[PDB]
Formats: sequence, structure tokens, C-alpha cells
Amino acid sequence: PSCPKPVQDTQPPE
Amino acid sequence: PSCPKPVQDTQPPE
Amino acid sequence: PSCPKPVQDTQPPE
Amino acid sequence: NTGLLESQLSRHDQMLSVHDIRLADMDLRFQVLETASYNGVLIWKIRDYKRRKQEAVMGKTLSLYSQPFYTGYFGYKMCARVYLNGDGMGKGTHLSLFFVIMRGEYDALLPWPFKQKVTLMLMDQGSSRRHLGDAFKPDPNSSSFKKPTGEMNIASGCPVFVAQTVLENGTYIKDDTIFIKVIVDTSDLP
Amino acid sequence: NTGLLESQLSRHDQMLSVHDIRLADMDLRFQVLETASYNGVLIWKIRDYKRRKQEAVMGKTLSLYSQPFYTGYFGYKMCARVYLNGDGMGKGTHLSLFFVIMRGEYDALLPWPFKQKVTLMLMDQGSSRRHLGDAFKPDPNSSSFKKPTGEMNIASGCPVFVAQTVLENGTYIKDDTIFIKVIVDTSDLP
Amino acid sequence: NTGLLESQLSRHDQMLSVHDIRLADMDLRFQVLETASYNGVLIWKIRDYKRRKQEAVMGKTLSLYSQPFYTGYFGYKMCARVYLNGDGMGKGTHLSLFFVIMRGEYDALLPWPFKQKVTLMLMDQGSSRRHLGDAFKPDPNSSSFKKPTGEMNIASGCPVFVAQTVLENGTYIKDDTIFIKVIVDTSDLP
Repeated sequence: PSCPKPVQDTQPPE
Repeated sequence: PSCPKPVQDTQPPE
Repeated sequence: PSCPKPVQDTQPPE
Repeated sequence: NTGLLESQLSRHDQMLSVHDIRLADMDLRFQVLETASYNGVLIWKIRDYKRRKQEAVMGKTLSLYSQPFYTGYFGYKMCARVYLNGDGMGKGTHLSLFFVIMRGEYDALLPWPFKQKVTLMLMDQGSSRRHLGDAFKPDPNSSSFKKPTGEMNIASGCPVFVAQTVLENGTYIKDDTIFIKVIVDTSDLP
Repeated sequence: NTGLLESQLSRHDQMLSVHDIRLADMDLRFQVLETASYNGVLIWKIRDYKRRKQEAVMGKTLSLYSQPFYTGYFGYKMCARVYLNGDGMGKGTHLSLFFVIMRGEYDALLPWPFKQKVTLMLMDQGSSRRHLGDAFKPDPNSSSFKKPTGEMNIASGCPVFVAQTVLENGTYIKDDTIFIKVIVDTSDLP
Repeated sequence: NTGLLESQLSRHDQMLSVHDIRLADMDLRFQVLETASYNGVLIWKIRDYKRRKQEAVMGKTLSLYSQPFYTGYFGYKMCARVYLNGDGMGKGTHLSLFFVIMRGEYDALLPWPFKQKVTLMLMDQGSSRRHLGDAFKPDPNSSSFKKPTGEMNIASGCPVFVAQTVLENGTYIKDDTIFIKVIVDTSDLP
């Protein structure tokens, strides 16, 4: 709900 | 077709 | 694209 | 040291037995998955009618359950239960056909009681396609439609769905097989 | 008693061999299930084009079948069959692409002959997306569309679907892979 | 000849170990398949909240991934990633919730970058059904939405999705379980 700006999580996929 | 009144089967689930 | 006449492949199913 | 050898053989034998059982259970799991439906419509194919009819008559196997089916990917989980030699007021004279709410993984998100219109059908395999069926609006006060606490709620439906004579003398049975169809109205939701 | 020991080892070896085969067959069953579709649309991904083309040229593997796909959860069961080096009047010059009706569990409930419009396509992976394709209305008198008696009816479609030169010199092949698409009209039913 | 006997026992032991692992992996594969969805809607059920919250707090298990879900039978492959104790600007104070594009078998046929509207939700299990959520239009210049080169793109979404206090003191958690929902707009295509 406080997501006016979607951003990436901190770094690492797989 | 003779199901004007749906009823439970006699007692036991599982 | 040159399939104006769909036909069977040569003979064998299974 | 044969005692050691025998102990290891015994462990292997036991593990092979377990694996053989897991393998058979997975075969079942595949069949369940391959016959699942997610649009509220169930087609249940019942083979070996004759033998299964006789197993119900002898009281060996009174009733059969269908595979589960769903109103949607994460919807209500349901099945059917049939008595080939009949149940309740239809025992010995009719095929009885019931609808079943099962415990689903997403029940905490769904409305309860269950209130979707249900249609129960026996398919005519004859060229006339005169399918037998009836529909009902679930009774809100029936425990059949409560939020499940056990794996399956109590079945509810039609003890006198079709007379055994009508069934067996018509075109519903073909190649010793019958087809049952259940339609649950899903238009209502989510 | 080594004879006893050896007999048990032999039983275990045999059972392990069977299990290893059931395991491999289940892996296949998973892939089939994970790539199934129930809305009459098939996407068939064919990798290792080069090697597979060469296996057809050498007559090692003349044709390939897709996974099955369905018009609906309990509908017609279908697949595609492709000849990378061509069949009939297209042998050696074209890729040939055919449609196949398979024996389905619910055939006794479906209309026959099969009469749904079928569209056969080869996908263009280029940015222009110029997909190759053609469609046909199944001929009612063709045995390709009869109610199945064996596991698969005789395939029917397009021996000269696309010239091999056109195919290989265009943007249909990318990363040594092609994509075939089949669309069966389902709006007609049930 | 015990050396021979022991060598064979050793082979059998090793093969049984492999089979036991294939069996466990297939169990996982079943669960993934049984919880798959193909209409762009994901429901992700997370049990053992308390223990899992504590594993994230202790840094044992920082984040969890959902099963994959799809926009269609052969569409984009996607999942969600949640941090029960929060990530980035929400670490220690919020639950953080992200969307993930995965490498799909049919990526060569789909539009890139990914541009479907995504809605992220936490379900209220209370009778008021006041679900928490937000939506975004993917930013075309974010690498989160590029055509996948690895198994998963970098996740993108909401580090401060909901405060942990709000979450834990409300009706979102029931029977030590939460439900996350993701909705990807599919009306746009194909």
C-alpha cells in the first residue's frame, strides 16, 4: 500500500 | 430426475 | 502456405 | 560375515518395498492430476460397470468417489459419490448420485456455506443424447455445505437419481462404461 | 549360504532395474503434463533442429510427434506430426506438417467425425513476426477424422507446408529451435 | 566370495540413494504442478508463519519464492518473492513483497520487455475482507522486465508493502498462515 515506487529487492536472483 | 429434494447419503464421509 | 489441399501423410499412425 | 550381508539385504528389501509403494501412489497422483478440471465441470468415467455393480450388490464396494474437480485454480475442491446399487430410499432399486465438498487448501479465502448451483447428470451415450439430470441450490443450513473440518463434508444429492432398470435398458451404458457429469455454477464468483 | 545371498541380490537388481525405468517414464509423464493445453491451442517447441533434420535425412528419425493437447478438460485429444525433411510430395524439399486426432478417454461423448477448423503454423522468431500458416475444415469423409479405433488416427495436413530453403534462410529458426503452433477452433462446442 | 557380494550391495545402496532423491524431487514437482495457474492469477499460501518469520529474523531463511504461475498455457513464467522480516528500506519493520519474471520455455515468442500491469496483494482472512494491495505498470527500462538470460530476473516490487505490526495485529494471519495474491493483467494479449 506504500508502494508508489516499485523497486528491486537488494541484489540477488537465483 | 426424481431429485426434487436433495438429501444426504446415509451417514459416513471419508 | 501451399496447403490448399490437406492430405494424409504416407501411411502409418502409431 | 553373512549376518552383516543379510542385514544389508534386509535394509535394501525394506527400502525397495517402500519405493514400490511410493511409485504406485505416484501413478495414482498422475491420474488424479491428468483428470482434474478447474472450470466447475466434472466428467467422471466409470468402467467395468457390471463388475462394479456386482461389488456393490455384494456389499464389497458400496460406493465410488470421482477424482476431485475445482471451480477455479484456487477455488472450492469437490467431487462426486455414486452408489451403483443405490443408497437410502433408492437402495437396490436405483443408482444414487451425490455431490461432495472436500477440504481445499484455500477454504479460508472462500465464501461459506457453499451456495453454487449444482447440476448432476448421467450421460446418454446413444445418438439421441437424452442425458438424465437434475439441479439444486445448496441448502445453507445443511452441514453438507459448511466450511470443511474433515477431509470431506457429508455428501448430498439424489438417492433415486435413476431407476436401475431405466439405466441398464437404455443407452447410458456402452462398452460396459458410464459417464457421470457434474456442473457447478461458477459465474457467481469470485 | 552364498547361493541364497546371490538370489536375493539378483531379485534386488531386477527390481532396481524396473524402478529405474518407471522413474524415467514418470519423468516423461511430467513433461507431457507440464506442456499440456486445454483451450485448443498447441505450442510445440522443437530444439536441436540441425541434428534432428540430419536424423530425418539419414532416415534414423523420419518424423516427430508433439505432446497431446485438448479442446477442453474432457475434450478431443490431439497432437501434431512434423517431418523435418518432408513427407510425400514434399520429401527432401519441404518441412511437412500434419494434424492428428488421438484416441481420447471421452470419445464416446464427442461428435464424430471431427469437424473443428484447424490452423497449422510455423512461428517467425524474427522481429517482423511473419508467421507461416494455413487452415482447413476437416473433410468429413476422411478417415483422419473418424472416431478413433487405434491410439492415433492417420495424420492429415500439409506435405509442402514450407520449403526447406525458405525455412532455413529466414528467421523461423533461432538458437537451433523452431516453434510450431496449432489452433483448433473450439467456439463451436460443446 | 564376499568382496563380490559387498560390491553389489554397494551398487544397490548407491542406486537406492539416487532413487530416494528422485522420488523426493518428484514429490516437489507434483506440488508445483498441482498449484500452477495459467490465467495470470497466483494464490500463494504460506504456512508456519511464526517459525518462518523467526527464520528470517535469524537470517537462516531471508526470503521465500512462490510456485511459478503463468499468463497462459505457453505464456510468461512468473513467481513472487516475499521477505517475512523485510528487505531494503523495510528490513526489520515490514513484510516486503516482490514480483519475479522467470525464464520461460516460450520467451522467444513473447513481447519483451514485460509490460503487463501487476497487482500485489496480502489477503485479509477476516470477515471484513479488507485485502492489502498495490499495482504497478512495469518500468520498461528496468532490468526486472528484460528477456530473461538467467533462470530468474531480478525481483521488483514493494519493500514496505505492509508494516509488520499492522500485519500481525490484524486478521491477515489466521491459523499461522497467510495468503498472498498476485494478479497479472493478461487482457492485453496475445
